[PDB]
Amino acid sequence: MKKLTIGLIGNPNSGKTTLFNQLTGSRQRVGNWAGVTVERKEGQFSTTDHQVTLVDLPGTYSLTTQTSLDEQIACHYILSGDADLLINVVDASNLERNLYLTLQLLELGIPCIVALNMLDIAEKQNIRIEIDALSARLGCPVIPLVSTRGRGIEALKLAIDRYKANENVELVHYAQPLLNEADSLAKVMPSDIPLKQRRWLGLQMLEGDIYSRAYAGEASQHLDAALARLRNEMDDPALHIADARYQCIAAICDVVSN
Ligand SMILES: Nc1nc2c(ncn2[C@@H]2O[C@H](COP(=O)(O)OP(=O)(O)O)[C@@H](O)[C@H]2O)c(=O)[nH]1
Repeated sequence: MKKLTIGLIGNPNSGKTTLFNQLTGSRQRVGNWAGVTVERKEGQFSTTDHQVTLVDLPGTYSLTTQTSLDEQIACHYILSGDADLLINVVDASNLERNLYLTLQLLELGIPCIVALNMLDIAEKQNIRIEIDALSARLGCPVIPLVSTRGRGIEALKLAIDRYKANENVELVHYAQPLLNEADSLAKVMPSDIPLKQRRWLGLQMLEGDIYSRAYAGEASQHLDAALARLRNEMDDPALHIADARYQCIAAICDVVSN
């Protein structure tokens, strides 16, 4: 039977293993990622409507590439198109740090559900999150979990059964020239890669990500000239990409967290 395929992704020590184990139980297998010794781990569970294959991905701060294997493994999987959606396990006690990865996933346009974990930890650090406010800004569902107790697991399963395209909201606000160059690069990348993904790959190349150049086909030959123009228009275009992301996250966090 064709199963619904979900990628489980989050920072290290966010409750991803614990969430995975509560969801799949004994119904899991362990192997290795193709051509490396890093453990690949997946399992099974059901919701009301769906039979799910849950693929645990290695913990990572980001999808940007002495960049660990975990990170390239996670990014390569997200970019494959194998998953129908992702569950982004976010540690509510370190929200701003954890949202770097979330934004990366949201800019790629993959259907996403945020599992907001470590809520008790947030609580007793005197922080609470405005959950719908965060959902409104992310353009995707935000489901609160205390996953060691199994709290919100039913609500997470309910959200899987309602999965749909993220709201294509504006997130990071890049200077227009960076967007114009990302688009020029996008235009000449392989036609079968979705547009949002080609535009993401383009911004990553401009930022200095080397792995991304391998997806970009002949965009790779145009990159030096794109960077020549931007250096004439601004100080450190790559730093501007980065600050744009961090401004975005910080502004979200100001409103959502207290
Ligand atoms: N307080 C609390 N602890 C949690 C929660 N989820 C996981 N943990 C614990 O935090 C530690 C790290 O969790 P783990 O699932 O191993 O994280 P992973 O690296 O992302 O796979 C473990 O001891 C878990 O039992 C949660 O929602 N609340």
